[PDB]
Amino acid sequence: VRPLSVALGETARISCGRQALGSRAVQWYQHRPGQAPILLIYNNQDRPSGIPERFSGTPDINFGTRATLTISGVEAGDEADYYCHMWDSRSGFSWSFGGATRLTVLGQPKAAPSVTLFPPSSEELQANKATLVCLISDFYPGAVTVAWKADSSPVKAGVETTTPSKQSNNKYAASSYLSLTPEQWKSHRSYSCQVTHEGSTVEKTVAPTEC
Amino acid sequence: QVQLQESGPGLVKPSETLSVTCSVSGDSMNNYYWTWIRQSPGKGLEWIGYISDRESATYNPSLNSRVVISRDTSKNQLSLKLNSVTPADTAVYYCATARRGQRIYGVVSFGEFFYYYSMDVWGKGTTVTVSSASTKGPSVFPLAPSSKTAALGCLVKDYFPEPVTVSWNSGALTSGVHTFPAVLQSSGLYSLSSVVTVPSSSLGTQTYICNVNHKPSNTKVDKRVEPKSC
Repeated sequence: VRPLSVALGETARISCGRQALGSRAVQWYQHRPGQAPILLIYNNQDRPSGIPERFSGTPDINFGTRATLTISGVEAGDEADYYCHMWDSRSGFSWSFGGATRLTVLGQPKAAPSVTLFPPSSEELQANKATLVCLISDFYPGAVTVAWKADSSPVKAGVETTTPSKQSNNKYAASSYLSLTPEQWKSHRSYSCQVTHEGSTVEKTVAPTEC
Repeated sequence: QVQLQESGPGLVKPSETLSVTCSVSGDSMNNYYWTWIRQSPGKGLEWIGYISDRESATYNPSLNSRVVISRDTSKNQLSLKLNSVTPADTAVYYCATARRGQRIYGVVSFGEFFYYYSMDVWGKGTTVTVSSASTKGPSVFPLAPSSKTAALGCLVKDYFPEPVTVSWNSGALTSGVHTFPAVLQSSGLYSLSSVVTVPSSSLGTQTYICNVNHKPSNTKVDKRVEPKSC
Protein backbone atom coordinates (compact mmCIF):
# COMPACT_ATOMS: atom_id res chain seq x y z
CA VAL A 1 0.00 0.00 0.00
CA ARG A 2 0.85 3.64 -0.49
CA PRO A 3 -0.31 5.41 2.65
CA LEU A 4 -1.71 8.92 2.26
CA SER A 5 -3.15 11.09 5.02
CA VAL A 6 -5.41 14.12 4.65
CA ALA A 7 -7.18 16.27 7.22
CA LEU A 8 -10.98 16.30 7.57
CA GLY A 9 -12.58 18.71 5.12
CA GLU A 10 -9.56 19.04 2.88
CA THR A 11 -9.43 17.93 -0.76
CA ALA A 12 -7.63 14.63 -1.27
CA ARG A 13 -5.87 13.95 -4.56
CA ILE A 14 -4.90 10.36 -5.18
CA SER A 15 -2.56 9.69 -8.14
CA CYS A 16 -2.85 6.54 -10.21
CA GLY A 17 0.04 4.17 -9.44
CA ARG A 18 0.80 3.77 -13.14
CA GLN A 19 0.70 6.48 -15.81
CA ALA A 20 -0.96 6.01 -19.23
CA LEU A 21 0.79 5.82 -22.57
CA GLY A 22 -1.75 7.01 -25.14
CA SER A 23 -5.53 6.84 -24.87
CA ARG A 24 -6.68 5.69 -21.43
CA ALA A 25 -9.82 4.47 -19.67
CA VAL A 26 -9.54 4.63 -15.91
CA GLN A 27 -11.73 3.08 -13.22
CA TRP A 28 -11.46 3.88 -9.52
CA TYR A 29 -12.55 1.55 -6.71
CA GLN A 30 -13.00 2.16 -3.01
CA HIS A 31 -12.58 -0.68 -0.56
CA ARG A 32 -13.51 -0.29 3.14
CA PRO A 33 -12.79 -3.14 5.55
CA GLY A 34 -15.65 -5.62 5.94
CA GLN A 35 -17.35 -4.39 2.77
CA ALA A 36 -17.33 -5.30 -0.90
CA PRO A 37 -15.35 -2.91 -3.11
CA ILE A 38 -17.37 -0.10 -4.74
CA LEU A 39 -17.02 1.46 -8.21
CA LEU A 40 -16.44 5.21 -7.80
CA ILE A 41 -15.51 6.39 -11.26
CA TYR A 42 -15.39 4.71 -14.65
CA ASN A 43 -14.35 5.67 -18.19
CA ASN A 44 -12.12 8.33 -16.62
CA GLN A 45 -14.84 10.69 -15.34
CA ASP A 46 -18.19 8.87 -15.34
CA ARG A 47 -19.82 8.65 -11.89
CA PRO A 48 -22.23 5.83 -10.99
CA SER A 49 -25.52 6.88 -9.40
CA GLY A 50 -25.21 6.64 -5.66
CA ILE A 51 -21.60 7.85 -5.56
CA PRO A 52 -21.29 11.34 -4.03
CA GLU A 53 -20.34 14.10 -6.49
CA ARG A 54 -17.51 14.91 -4.07
CA PHE A 55 -15.60 12.26 -6.08
CA SER A 56 -14.17 13.05 -9.51
CA GLY A 57 -11.61 11.74 -11.99
CA THR A 58 -9.28 13.38 -14.52
CA PRO A 59 -10.52 13.64 -18.12
CA ASP A 60 -8.27 12.27 -20.87
CA ILE A 61 -7.82 15.43 -22.94
CA ASN A 62 -4.46 14.81 -24.61
CA PHE A 63 -2.51 16.75 -22.02
CA GLY A 64 0.21 14.85 -20.18
CA THR A 65 -2.54 14.71 -17.56
CA ARG A 66 -1.78 12.22 -14.79
CA ALA A 67 -4.92 10.27 -13.90
CA THR A 68 -6.03 11.46 -10.45
CA LEU A 69 -8.94 10.82 -8.11
CA THR A 70 -10.10 13.96 -6.35
CA ILE A 71 -12.19 13.83 -3.17
CA SER A 72 -13.53 17.22 -2.02
CA GLY A 73 -14.58 17.79 1.60
CA VAL A 74 -12.92 14.60 2.76
CA GLU A 75 -14.97 12.86 5.47
CA ALA A 76 -14.04 10.25 8.10
CA GLY A 77 -16.10 7.82 6.07
CA ASP A 78 -13.76 8.21 3.09
CA GLU A 79 -11.00 6.33 4.94
CA ALA A 80 -10.50 3.28 2.72
CA ASP A 81 -8.19 1.61 0.21
CA TYR A 82 -8.38 3.15 -3.26
CA TYR A 83 -7.54 1.29 -6.48
CA CYS A 84 -6.81 2.87 -9.85
CA HIS A 85 -7.51 0.34 -12.58
CA MET A 86 -5.65 1.78 -15.54
CA TRP A 87 -6.31 0.67 -19.12
CA ASP A 88 -4.42 2.16 -22.05
CA SER A 89 -3.76 1.56 -25.73
CA ARG A 90 -0.09 0.56 -25.29
CA SER A 91 -0.09 -1.65 -22.21
CA GLY A 92 -2.26 -4.66 -23.05
CA PHE A 93 -5.03 -6.20 -20.95
CA SER A 94 -5.03 -4.76 -17.43
CA TRP A 95 -5.24 -7.83 -15.20
CA SER A 96 -3.83 -5.98 -12.21
CA PHE A 97 -5.93 -3.61 -10.10
CA GLY A 98 -2.60 -2.08 -9.09
CA GLY A 99 -1.57 -1.36 -5.51
CA ALA A 100 -3.90 0.28 -2.98
CA THR A 101 -3.62 3.85 -1.74
CA ARG A 102 -4.66 3.61 1.92
CA LEU A 103 -6.29 6.93 2.78
CA THR A 104 -6.17 7.87 6.48
CA VAL A 105 -8.31 10.84 7.47
CA LEU A 106 -6.90 12.82 10.40
CA GLY A 107 -8.14 15.62 12.64
CA GLN A 108 -11.10 13.81 14.11
CA PRO A 109 -12.24 14.57 17.71
CA LYS A 110 -10.77 12.49 20.52
CA ALA A 111 -13.36 10.03 21.83
CA ALA A 112 -13.04 8.08 25.06
CA PRO A 113 -13.71 4.32 24.93
CA SER A 114 -16.89 2.65 26.15
CA VAL A 115 -15.82 -0.43 28.11
CA THR A 116 -17.97 -3.43 29.01
CA LEU A 117 -16.60 -6.25 31.17
CA PHE A 118 -18.40 -9.60 31.49
CA PRO A 119 -17.51 -12.20 34.13
CA PRO A 120 -17.53 -15.92 33.25
CA SER A 121 -20.99 -17.39 32.59
CA SER A 122 -22.31 -20.12 34.88
CA GLU A 123 -22.51 -22.24 31.72
CA GLU A 124 -18.79 -21.80 30.95
CA LEU A 125 -17.85 -22.47 34.60
CA GLN A 126 -19.90 -25.68 34.54
CA ALA A 127 -17.76 -26.72 31.58
CA ASN A 128 -14.76 -26.14 33.86
CA LYS A 129 -13.53 -23.01 32.07
CA ALA A 130 -13.72 -19.26 32.70
CA THR A 131 -13.17 -16.29 30.40
CA LEU A 132 -13.35 -12.60 31.33
CA VAL A 133 -14.50 -10.59 28.30
CA CYS A 134 -13.54 -6.90 27.93
CA LEU A 135 -15.11 -5.04 25.00
CA ILE A 136 -13.80 -1.61 24.10
CA SER A 137 -15.58 0.62 21.60
CA ASP A 138 -16.22 4.04 20.15
CA PHE A 139 -12.74 5.43 20.75
CA TYR A 140 -10.48 7.73 18.73
CA PRO A 141 -7.56 7.77 18.00
CA GLY A 142 -6.83 4.04 17.87
CA ALA A 143 -3.82 3.76 20.17
CA VAL A 144 -4.90 2.16 23.45
CA THR A 145 -3.36 0.26 26.37
CA VAL A 146 -5.27 -2.66 27.86
CA ALA A 147 -4.24 -4.01 31.24
CA TRP A 148 -5.76 -6.67 33.49
CA LYS A 149 -5.57 -6.86 37.29
CA ALA A 150 -6.30 -9.72 39.66
CA ASP A 151 -7.33 -7.88 42.78
CA SER A 152 -4.79 -5.05 42.48
CA SER A 153 -1.91 -7.04 40.98
CA PRO A 154 -1.19 -6.71 37.25
CA VAL A 155 -1.80 -9.83 35.18
CA LYS A 156 -0.21 -11.16 31.97
CA ALA A 157 -1.42 -14.76 31.95
CA GLY A 158 -4.28 -15.87 29.69
CA VAL A 159 -4.56 -12.44 28.03
CA GLU A 160 -5.51 -12.22 24.35
CA THR A 161 -6.18 -8.72 22.97
CA THR A 162 -7.04 -7.61 19.43
CA THR A 163 -5.41 -4.85 17.41
CA PRO A 164 -7.88 -1.99 17.32
CA SER A 165 -9.71 -1.60 14.02
CA LYS A 166 -12.19 0.87 12.56
CA GLN A 167 -15.93 0.51 13.15
CA SER A 168 -18.66 1.62 10.74
CA ASN A 169 -18.94 4.93 12.63
CA ASN A 170 -15.22 5.42 12.02
CA LYS A 171 -14.21 5.12 15.63
CA TYR A 172 -12.24 2.10 16.85
CA ALA A 173 -13.14 -1.16 18.58
CA ALA A 174 -11.01 -3.74 20.37
CA SER A 175 -11.49 -6.60 22.79
CA SER A 176 -9.40 -8.40 25.37
CA TYR A 177 -9.97 -11.84 26.85
CA LEU A 178 -8.57 -13.19 30.09
CA SER A 179 -8.62 -16.97 30.48
CA LEU A 180 -8.91 -18.28 34.04
CA THR A 181 -9.50 -21.55 35.84
CA PRO A 182 -12.81 -21.57 37.76
CA GLU A 183 -10.63 -21.91 40.84
CA GLN A 184 -8.69 -18.73 40.00
CA TRP A 185 -11.94 -16.90 39.27
CA LYS A 186 -13.47 -17.84 42.65
CA SER A 187 -10.31 -17.39 44.75
CA HIS A 188 -9.84 -13.68 44.03
CA ARG A 189 -11.80 -10.70 45.35
CA SER A 190 -12.03 -9.20 41.87
CA TYR A 191 -10.59 -8.83 38.38
CA SER A 192 -10.44 -5.55 36.44
CA CYS A 193 -9.97 -4.60 32.79
CA GLN A 194 -8.17 -1.26 32.63
CA VAL A 195 -8.15 0.74 29.40
CA THR A 196 -5.86 3.74 29.11
CA HIS A 197 -6.43 6.06 26.17
CA GLU A 198 -4.88 9.46 25.47
CA GLY A 199 -3.68 9.80 29.07
CA SER A 200 -6.93 8.82 30.81
CA THR A 201 -8.33 5.53 32.02
CA VAL A 202 -11.63 3.69 31.88
CA GLU A 203 -11.66 0.68 34.26
CA LYS A 204 -14.32 -2.01 34.88
CA THR A 205 -14.26 -4.58 37.68
CA VAL A 206 -16.14 -7.87 38.22
CA ALA A 207 -16.24 -10.11 41.32
CA PRO A 208 -17.27 -13.74 41.91
CA THR A 209 -19.12 -12.54 45.03
CA GLU A 210 -21.32 -9.94 43.32
CA CYS A 211 -24.16 -10.01 40.81
CA GLN B 1 -32.85 -4.62 -8.20
CA VAL B 2 -30.16 -7.20 -9.10
CA GLN B 3 -28.42 -8.72 -6.08
CA LEU B 4 -25.48 -11.09 -5.63
CA GLN B 5 -24.79 -13.49 -2.76
CA GLU B 6 -21.75 -15.78 -2.63
CA SER B 7 -21.58 -19.08 -0.80
CA GLY B 8 -18.64 -21.41 -0.28
CA PRO B 9 -16.94 -24.21 1.74
CA GLY B 10 -15.09 -22.03 4.25
CA LEU B 11 -12.21 -24.50 4.51
CA VAL B 12 -10.40 -26.63 1.90
CA LYS B 13 -7.25 -28.75 2.23
CA PRO B 14 -4.15 -28.02 0.15
CA SER B 15 -4.15 -29.74 -3.25
CA GLU B 16 -7.96 -29.98 -3.24
CA THR B 17 -10.50 -28.03 -5.31
CA LEU B 18 -12.07 -24.81 -3.98
CA SER B 19 -15.63 -24.33 -5.24
CA VAL B 20 -17.65 -21.11 -4.75
CA THR B 21 -21.12 -20.13 -6.00
CA CYS B 22 -22.86 -16.79 -6.54
CA SER B 23 -26.67 -16.71 -6.48
CA VAL B 24 -28.11 -13.92 -8.65
CA SER B 25 -31.44 -12.27 -7.77
CA GLY B 26 -33.60 -9.58 -9.36
CA ASP B 27 -32.63 -10.20 -12.98
CA SER B 28 -31.49 -12.80 -15.51
CA MET B 29 -27.79 -13.74 -15.50
CA ASN B 30 -28.06 -13.43 -19.28
CA ASN B 31 -28.10 -9.64 -19.10
CA TYR B 32 -24.57 -9.32 -17.65
CA TYR B 33 -20.98 -10.39 -18.14
CA TRP B 34 -19.66 -11.99 -14.92
CA THR B 35 -16.42 -12.04 -12.98
CA TRP B 36 -14.68 -13.15 -9.78
CA ILE B 37 -12.19 -11.10 -7.77
CA ARG B 38 -10.48 -12.14 -4.57
CA GLN B 39 -8.93 -10.32 -1.67
CA SER B 40 -6.11 -12.22 0.09
CA PRO B 41 -4.77 -11.43 3.57
CA GLY B 42 -1.96 -8.91 3.01
CA LYS B 43 -2.54 -8.54 -0.73
CA GLY B 44 -4.68 -6.18 -2.78
CA LEU B 45 -7.62 -7.09 -4.96
CA GLU B 46 -6.84 -9.86 -7.49
CA TRP B 47 -8.86 -10.29 -10.67
CA ILE B 48 -9.48 -14.00 -11.37
CA GLY B 49 -11.30 -14.00 -14.70
CA TYR B 50 -14.53 -13.20 -16.50
CA ILE B 51 -17.13 -14.98 -18.59
CA SER B 52 -19.14 -13.49 -21.44
CA ASP B 53 -22.41 -14.51 -23.05
CA ARG B 54 -21.41 -17.49 -25.22
CA GLU B 55 -19.92 -19.15 -22.13
CA SER B 56 -16.52 -17.84 -23.22
CA ALA B 57 -14.19 -17.28 -20.25
CA THR B 58 -10.84 -15.47 -20.05
CA TYR B 59 -8.57 -16.00 -17.03
CA ASN B 60 -5.75 -14.12 -15.31
CA PRO B 61 -2.56 -16.03 -16.10
CA SER B 62 -1.69 -15.50 -12.40
CA LEU B 63 -3.89 -18.48 -11.57
CA ASN B 64 -1.90 -20.69 -13.92
CA SER B 65 -4.90 -22.40 -15.56
CA ARG B 66 -6.26 -23.64 -12.23
CA VAL B 67 -9.54 -21.82 -12.63
CA VAL B 68 -12.93 -22.55 -14.19
CA ILE B 69 -15.77 -20.03 -14.26
CA SER B 70 -19.20 -21.16 -15.46
CA ARG B 71 -22.88 -20.21 -15.47
CA ASP B 72 -25.90 -22.33 -14.59
CA THR B 73 -28.86 -20.42 -16.01
CA SER B 74 -31.36 -23.00 -14.69
CA LYS B 75 -30.40 -21.81 -11.19
CA ASN B 76 -29.32 -18.27 -12.05
CA GLN B 77 -25.99 -19.17 -10.43
CA LEU B 78 -22.40 -18.23 -11.28
CA SER B 79 -19.69 -20.74 -10.33
CA LEU B 80 -15.96 -20.63 -9.62
CA LYS B 81 -13.71 -23.69 -9.29
CA LEU B 82 -10.06 -23.34 -8.36
CA ASN B 83 -8.04 -26.56 -8.30
CA SER B 84 -4.70 -27.53 -6.69
CA VAL B 85 -5.12 -24.91 -3.99
CA THR B 86 -2.37 -23.76 -1.59
CA PRO B 87 -2.58 -21.46 1.47
CA ALA B 88 -1.94 -18.60 -0.98
CA ASP B 89 -5.52 -19.17 -2.20
CA THR B 90 -6.93 -18.23 1.21
CA ALA B 91 -8.98 -15.12 0.51
CA VAL B 92 -12.32 -13.42 0.44
CA TYR B 93 -13.96 -14.29 -2.91
CA TYR B 94 -16.33 -11.78 -4.54
CA CYS B 95 -18.63 -12.13 -7.50
CA ALA B 96 -19.36 -9.04 -9.58
CA THR B 97 -21.00 -7.94 -12.78
CA ALA B 98 -18.62 -6.67 -15.41
CA ARG B 99 -19.43 -3.92 -17.87
CA ARG B 100 -17.45 -4.16 -21.12
CA GLY B 101 -16.42 -0.83 -22.59
CA GLN B 102 -14.68 -0.19 -25.90
CA ARG B 103 -12.21 2.64 -26.21
CA ILE B 104 -11.50 3.60 -29.80
CA TYR B 105 -8.26 5.52 -30.18
CA GLY B 106 -7.95 5.34 -33.97
CA VAL B 107 -9.88 3.74 -36.81
CA VAL B 108 -12.04 0.82 -35.63
CA SER B 109 -11.54 -0.84 -39.01
CA PHE B 110 -7.80 -1.05 -38.29
CA GLY B 111 -8.47 -2.55 -34.85
CA GLU B 112 -7.29 0.64 -33.17
CA PHE B 113 -9.41 0.16 -30.04
CA PHE B 114 -9.25 -1.79 -26.82
CA TYR B 115 -11.89 -3.38 -24.60
CA TYR B 116 -11.87 -2.70 -20.86
CA TYR B 117 -14.10 -3.78 -17.99
CA SER B 118 -15.74 -1.91 -15.12
CA MET B 119 -17.09 -3.93 -12.20
CA ASP B 120 -20.30 -2.13 -11.27
CA VAL B 121 -22.22 -4.55 -8.99
CA TRP B 122 -20.50 -6.64 -6.31
CA GLY B 123 -21.61 -9.40 -3.97
CA LYS B 124 -20.73 -9.35 -0.27
CA GLY B 125 -17.87 -11.84 -0.48
CA THR B 126 -17.30 -15.34 0.93
CA THR B 127 -14.25 -16.30 2.98
CA VAL B 128 -12.26 -19.41 2.03
CA THR B 129 -9.28 -20.69 3.95
CA VAL B 130 -6.81 -23.24 2.62
CA SER B 131 -5.27 -25.19 5.48
CA SER B 132 -4.35 -28.72 6.53
CA ALA B 133 -5.73 -27.91 10.00
CA SER B 134 -9.20 -29.32 10.67
CA THR B 135 -12.23 -27.06 11.19
CA LYS B 136 -13.55 -26.48 14.72
CA GLY B 137 -17.03 -25.27 15.59
CA PRO B 138 -17.40 -22.66 18.34
CA SER B 139 -18.73 -23.09 21.86
CA VAL B 140 -21.28 -20.33 22.49
CA PHE B 141 -21.89 -18.84 25.97
CA PRO B 142 -24.36 -16.16 27.09
CA LEU B 143 -22.96 -12.87 28.39
CA ALA B 144 -25.75 -11.92 30.79
CA PRO B 145 -26.93 -8.32 31.38
CA SER B 146 -25.88 -6.31 34.40
CA SER B 147 -28.36 -6.50 37.26
CA LYS B 148 -27.86 -2.78 37.90
CA THR B 149 -29.95 0.35 29.17
CA ALA B 150 -27.70 -2.65 29.82
CA ALA B 151 -25.35 -4.60 27.58
CA LEU B 152 -25.78 -8.32 27.02
CA GLY B 153 -24.08 -10.56 24.50
CA CYS B 154 -22.72 -13.87 23.31
CA LEU B 155 -19.21 -15.28 23.60
CA VAL B 156 -18.27 -17.23 20.47
CA LYS B 157 -15.36 -19.33 21.62
CA ASP B 158 -12.53 -21.33 20.03
CA TYR B 159 -13.38 -21.75 16.33
CA PHE B 160 -11.48 -22.19 13.05
CA PRO B 161 -11.42 -20.93 10.46
CA GLU B 162 -12.98 -17.50 10.06
CA PRO B 163 -15.62 -16.30 9.73
CA VAL B 164 -18.58 -16.49 12.09
CA THR B 165 -21.78 -14.50 11.56
CA VAL B 166 -24.08 -13.37 14.36
CA SER B 167 -27.61 -12.03 14.20
CA TRP B 168 -29.95 -11.18 17.06
CA ASN B 169 -33.52 -12.44 17.34
CA SER B 170 -33.20 -13.90 13.84
CA GLY B 171 -32.46 -10.55 12.18
CA ALA B 172 -35.30 -8.72 13.92
CA LEU B 173 -32.98 -6.99 16.39
CA THR B 174 -30.34 -4.81 14.70
CA SER B 175 -30.15 -1.44 16.48
CA GLY B 176 -27.49 -1.34 19.19
CA VAL B 177 -25.90 -4.53 17.89
CA HIS B 178 -22.12 -4.72 17.80
CA THR B 179 -20.27 -7.83 16.75
CA PHE B 180 -16.57 -7.35 17.49
CA PRO B 181 -13.64 -8.49 15.35
CA ALA B 182 -12.37 -11.89 16.46
CA VAL B 183 -9.18 -12.34 18.46
CA LEU B 184 -6.63 -14.75 16.98
CA GLN B 185 -5.24 -16.81 19.85
CA SER B 186 -1.76 -18.40 19.90
CA SER B 187 -3.50 -21.74 19.31
CA GLY B 188 -4.51 -20.33 15.92
CA LEU B 189 -8.10 -20.54 17.13
CA TYR B 190 -10.48 -17.55 17.00
CA SER B 191 -12.94 -16.16 19.52
CA LEU B 192 -15.36 -13.26 19.17
CA SER B 193 -18.13 -11.56 21.11
CA SER B 194 -21.34 -9.97 19.95
CA VAL B 195 -23.07 -7.39 22.10
CA VAL B 196 -26.43 -5.63 22.03
CA THR B 197 -27.43 -2.71 24.22
CA VAL B 198 -31.10 -3.02 25.15
CA PRO B 199 -33.45 -1.28 27.62
CA SER B 200 -32.97 -2.62 31.17
CA SER B 201 -36.72 -2.74 31.82
CA SER B 202 -37.09 -5.12 28.85
CA LEU B 203 -35.12 -7.81 30.71
CA GLY B 204 -36.95 -10.94 31.85
CA THR B 205 -39.80 -10.14 29.48
CA GLN B 206 -38.17 -9.74 26.08
CA THR B 207 -36.37 -12.77 24.64
CA TYR B 208 -32.83 -12.14 23.40
CA ILE B 209 -31.36 -14.86 21.22
CA CYS B 210 -27.98 -14.69 19.53
CA ASN B 211 -27.85 -16.74 16.35
CA VAL B 212 -24.34 -17.99 15.69
CA ASN B 213 -23.33 -19.38 12.28
CA HIS B 214 -19.97 -21.01 11.54
CA LYS B 215 -20.52 -22.39 8.04
CA PRO B 216 -17.22 -24.34 7.66
CA SER B 217 -18.10 -26.60 10.60
CA ASN B 218 -21.83 -26.51 9.89
CA THR B 219 -22.40 -25.09 13.37
CA LYS B 220 -25.59 -23.19 14.06
CA VAL B 221 -26.17 -22.37 17.73
CA ASP B 222 -29.21 -20.45 18.98
CA LYS B 223 -28.31 -19.05 22.41
CA ARG B 224 -30.85 -17.42 24.71
CA VAL B 225 -29.30 -14.74 26.89
CA GLU B 226 -31.24 -14.11 30.08
CA PRO B 227 -30.53 -12.11 33.24
CA LYS B 228 -28.29 -13.55 35.96
CA SER B 229 -30.00 -16.05 38.28
CA CYS B 230 -28.83 -13.65 40.99
